[PDB]
Amino acid sequence: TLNGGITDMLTELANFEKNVSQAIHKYNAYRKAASVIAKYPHKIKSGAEAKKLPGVGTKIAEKIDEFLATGKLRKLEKIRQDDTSSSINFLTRVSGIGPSAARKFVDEGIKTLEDLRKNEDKLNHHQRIGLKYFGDFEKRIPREEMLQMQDIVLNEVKKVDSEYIATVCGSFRRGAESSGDMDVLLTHPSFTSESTKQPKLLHQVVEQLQKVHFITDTLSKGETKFMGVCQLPSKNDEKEYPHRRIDIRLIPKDQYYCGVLYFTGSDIFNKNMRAHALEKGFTINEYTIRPLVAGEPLPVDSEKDIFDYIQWKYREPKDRSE
DNA sequence: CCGACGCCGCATCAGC
DNA sequence: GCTGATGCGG
DNA sequence: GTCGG
Ligand SMILES: Nc1ccn([C@H]2C[C@H](O)[C@@H](COP(=O)(O)OP(=O)(O)OP(=O)(O)O)O2)c(=O)n1
Ligand SMILES: [Ca+2]
Ligand SMILES: [Ca+2]
Repeated sequence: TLNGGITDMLTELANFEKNVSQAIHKYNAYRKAASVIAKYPHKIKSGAEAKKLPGVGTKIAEKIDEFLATGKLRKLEKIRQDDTSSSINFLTRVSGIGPSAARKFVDEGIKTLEDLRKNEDKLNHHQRIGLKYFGDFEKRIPREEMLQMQDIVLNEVKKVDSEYIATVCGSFRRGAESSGDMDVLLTHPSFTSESTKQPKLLHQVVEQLQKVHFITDTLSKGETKFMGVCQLPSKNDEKEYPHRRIDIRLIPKDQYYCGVLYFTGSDIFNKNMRAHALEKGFTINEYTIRPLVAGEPLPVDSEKDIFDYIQWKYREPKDRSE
């Protein structure tokens, strides 16, 4: 939080470019600026000092200059004043509603939560779930709760089949005190890059998590990715825990280290590493690291090996929260 | 100046 | 039905 | 919006 106001300002410009303008690359630009400024270990004294970092260029320089002078950003004060921009922005905070649906909705008269509550009629299933739990999903999850959740997921996965390994990734594996949601990497002997020895491997686990009422809703569900809704059980008389987003990814077992690297993130860490891969002549996805169009996967025994390939020192999870 | 901006699963759509 | 594009979120 | 070449 040394430059919290600067990174906040850049975050919300990024939000605006993603949601309103539908300018995915200006969203990445702004969020890369924000990232590199968030780990800079001095209080930024000027836009000139700021432009010295990679990803801060001329235009963000001038806006950093404006913001320290005055403590605000005209471009943003007027983006907050526009009734249409501020409502499309709000709609995208509903899970399942993005920049396209958000804009379409306001074009139909729909711009408040109340309008959504009246017109669940007009929402696909995901967006209905996103609405249903809109306030819960706005909440963060304390690491203590994450721990209870992980003890449930892992104990229930062991009951299905003992050869399953479940790993919780995301911000939790990076050691954050609070997570936005839960992310579970699953492996099983029967599923490698080479064959799929059994069906329903993901199904069986979700099924069991539904049986004991841990999983409450399904946003989407395929062979290898599950995105749904879970909730901790609560004791007699107590208020109910908030419902929480959960993602399970079944990754072939010999590609664990590429899966856990992907899934540990952060998003911006993933993007910078894969874009640095591209400069060393590689491409990393969540299954393989292949040389460069892609050739054959190179052998991977550990997360560090992926780092060793693109000529990076190893970075423990805790240090990947960019 | 200018390409090129990380990589992908699932849902949905239009075209067939 | 598929295939590819598009949307969305990981 | 930024940047390397
Ligand atoms: N655009 C994205 C989004 C996510 N991920 C990867 C890295 C993330 O860490 C992981 C999980 O997505 P999350 O949104 O849950 O990211 P976090 O766990 O880091 O943040 P939060 O504490 O909000 O849950 O998937 C990615 O590679 N690219
Ligand atoms: Ca998460
Ligand atoms: Ca997640």
